[PDB]
Amino acid sequence: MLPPVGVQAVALTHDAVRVSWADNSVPKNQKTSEVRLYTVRWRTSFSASAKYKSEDTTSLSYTATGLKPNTMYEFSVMVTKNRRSSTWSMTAHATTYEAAPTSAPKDLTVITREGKPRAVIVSWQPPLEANGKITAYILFYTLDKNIPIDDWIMETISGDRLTHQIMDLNLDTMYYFRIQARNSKGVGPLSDPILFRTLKLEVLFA
Amino acid sequence: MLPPVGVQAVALTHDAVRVSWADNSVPKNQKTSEVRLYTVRWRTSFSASAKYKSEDTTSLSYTATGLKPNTMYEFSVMVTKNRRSSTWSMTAHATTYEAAPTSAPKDLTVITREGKPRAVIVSWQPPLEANGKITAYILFYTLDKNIPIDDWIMETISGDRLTHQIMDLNLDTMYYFRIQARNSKGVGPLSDPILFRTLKLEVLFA
Amino acid sequence: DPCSDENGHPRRCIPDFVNAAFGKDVRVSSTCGRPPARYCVVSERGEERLRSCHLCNASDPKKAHPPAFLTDLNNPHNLTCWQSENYLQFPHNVTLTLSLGKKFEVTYVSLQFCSPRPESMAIYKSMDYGRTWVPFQFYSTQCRKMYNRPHRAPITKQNEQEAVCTDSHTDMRPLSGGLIAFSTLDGRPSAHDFDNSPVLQDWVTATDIRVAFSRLHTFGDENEDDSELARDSYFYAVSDLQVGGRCKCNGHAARCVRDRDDSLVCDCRHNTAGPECDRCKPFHYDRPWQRATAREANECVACNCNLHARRCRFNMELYKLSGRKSGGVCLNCRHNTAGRHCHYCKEGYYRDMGKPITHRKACKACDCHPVGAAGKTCNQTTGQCPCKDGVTGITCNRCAKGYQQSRSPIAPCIKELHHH
Ligand SMILES: *[C@@H]1O[C@H](CO)[C@@H](O[C@@H]2O[C@H](CO)[C@@H](O)[C@H](O)[C@H]2NC(C)=O)[C@H](O)[C@H]1NC(C)=O
Ligand SMILES: *[C@@H]1O[C@H](CO)[C@@H](O[C@@H]2O[C@H](CO)[C@@H](O)[C@H](O)[C@H]2NC(C)=O)[C@H](O)[C@H]1NC(C)=O
Ligand SMILES: [Ca+2]
Ligand SMILES: [Cl-]
Repeated sequence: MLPPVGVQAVALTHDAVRVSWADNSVPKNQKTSEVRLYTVRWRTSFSASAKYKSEDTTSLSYTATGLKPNTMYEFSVMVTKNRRSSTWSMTAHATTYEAAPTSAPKDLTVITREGKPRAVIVSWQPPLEANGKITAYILFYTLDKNIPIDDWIMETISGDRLTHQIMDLNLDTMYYFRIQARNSKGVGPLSDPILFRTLKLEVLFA
Repeated sequence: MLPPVGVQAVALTHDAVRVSWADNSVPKNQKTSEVRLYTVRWRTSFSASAKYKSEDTTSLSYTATGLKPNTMYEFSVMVTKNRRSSTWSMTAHATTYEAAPTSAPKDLTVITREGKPRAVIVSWQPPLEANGKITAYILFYTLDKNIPIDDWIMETISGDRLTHQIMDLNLDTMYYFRIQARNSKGVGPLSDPILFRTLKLEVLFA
Repeated sequence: DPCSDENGHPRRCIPDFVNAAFGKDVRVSSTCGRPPARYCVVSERGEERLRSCHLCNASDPKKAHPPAFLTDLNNPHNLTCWQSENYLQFPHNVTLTLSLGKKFEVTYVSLQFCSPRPESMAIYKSMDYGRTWVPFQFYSTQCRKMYNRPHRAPITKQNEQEAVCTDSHTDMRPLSGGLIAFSTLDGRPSAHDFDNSPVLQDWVTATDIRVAFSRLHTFGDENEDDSELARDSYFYAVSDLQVGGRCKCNGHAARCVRDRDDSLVCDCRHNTAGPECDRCKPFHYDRPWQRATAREANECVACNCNLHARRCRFNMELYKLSGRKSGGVCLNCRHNTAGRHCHYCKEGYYRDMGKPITHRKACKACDCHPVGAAGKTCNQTTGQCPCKDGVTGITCNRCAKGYQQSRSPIAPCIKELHHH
């Protein structure tokens, strides 16, 4: 039995994909206990595991839902005219739309500049749940945690960079550090504060 | 990885406990950068704080030292074959041997008998550093501090009692009082003298 | 916003009624100007017939009639009119086509004429942006012969979605200012129940509209004389073309605007998604999407995952089992929970009753001892792991009174404390 052909895969939302096909096996219809029932298979495109996730439908289009944002997926289709099935169709591919991140960057470290005081080299790692291409890294730092979250010192890092230099930091002073990730579809949540205390003047010698 | 099993805990001295275990994970040995290294954890058994106190060893037995006399301790063990550790073993328990007390009873009070003169009711509280089960309370009293420490009036209190009646004490007379605690492994130090002066005859009326 | 009242619970909301044709470019197949030809204007102020001709070039602004004159500001005092050239009779047809860009719910579509109305015209709609075309309305004195459609056939429940042909509005008696009005719901059984009629909701839906002018009119067989004065009087001409309707949004959007791709799309509300609000926006798959009626707003409701899932998908079985209330299954339940709504802790985890179920650490690990406990799953209230014989403790990590752990992993503690 000829498997369905003309399989399309259209990204709808950051979780939904519309697959559509056509069946050239069209007889004198419509009857009755042998209605052509299609099955839509799908999994993560080109991956390590991916045990598929099928679903039945009698129409010529199914919409996969609950997919992961910013993810390519494999889509194949079969047809079953009881009691005679077909092989799987040619796989179509689609990548779900992006979405605002749902996590904060990890490995947020603050290293003192060498051998310049007053300056540090912040480093970090992109968030696991980016849900898109990171376009900017908004960084915050201040010398008092009692003040609101917004009125710190906001600095916008390039987004393709994981290291930023902050300068003119008072000596013998405790600083706080928070960082969030940003993409095309919005900005993620801030990380948990990470305290760093600058050195004293009489400690730089020597 | 299977944690070590057959953990024993043997009290040795009033400060030392021998823990011993067995490891059924025995391969073709002995080599080389992956020698099975055990870690012996211990803390005060069933307590309020107890941040543990581990120590490494490659043998199948460790001896905890410097423990507190007359004290139950929790003992667990883990095994590390780099770079793969195991969970902690089942905890074994042991109580260190007792030792002679290293402090004197506190709250040593002398109250006059009511309404009988010549008699008092000494009361006190067990010493903090008992280091064992108090078996006797040796009490001393006299009417002159110039005489040696031993030749007072020595009376042996039951040990499970914290109150003792002393009788036939001369009126209008200053008496001294000292008390030490005793256990299975010896006797502790005496307390600091506590002066008590009996009433005059013409004061009992009325 | 009209998509919710003052409380404000969601309420059905539709965009404004508009002239979808107005201001838009209309592709044609015939226009006077290239090359400049003569057109005659037949009238009769008194009796019999008159004739007044003029020239029509396209290079001159005054005597030109471009396709822009169909959909421009039409003041009745000065009719900005369009016309064709010239004697496109039969089977030569001249067509008018416009692309709306999005699915509209077409109420009417009207054409006022400068020249006498044609003997036969056809109105075609599309529901797939032009790739296919279906008949909307036919006008002809002879419907059976022209369009193979029964003359003014009845409309019942079955043929309700089928275009009809009428002979009305066809006569040329109003040679000027003729009107061709097509009502899409005119005389259709389910019209009074439109909010509950998918067949009519589909019927009024159109992406593109094509007007096909077929046969022309003549004055009692006085045109077969191919004169350079006679045939230059017979032509098609419309002063204004309108298409009444509104953006199709299934009552889930109060307005439609153009996004980043410059494509007109409904500003969807009620947690809906897609070009015509035909879907449920992500994580709102609890109950099936459906069009909003005047009675119920039918807003998509968010999946209940107790803050332990970002993705979900609808399940019809679970929905029916829940008595049609919640059929949204949560996917990849994080925070060490289990269930179709992430409402309890998975195997090997017990619920910390100090925190609500929505809390991040609402579930705590059993940590049942590998050798002490008999299994991973512990009590959900207390947390006491299944302890083997001779084993005690919350996590089964110590021996009971009078026991002592052995060198056997499947027989721990069982060694009874013997008297030396
Ligand atoms: C169509 O084109 C123009 C209409 O403006 C006519 O010729 C132009 O105007 C005068 C004649 O009135 C000429 O001298 C110019 O050279 C033309 N200018 C341009 C820009 O075309 C022309 O004759 C018209 N065609 C016919 C057949 O009448
Ligand atoms: C009106 O006439 C036009 C002009 O010929 C028709 O357009 C043709 O349609 C047929 C139908 O398949 C095609 O094969 C031709 O190629 C078309 N012509 C051109 C030039 O492309 C049109 O279909 C007619 N309208 C009707 C019949 O409703
Ligand atoms: Ca006009
Ligand atoms: Cl969605």
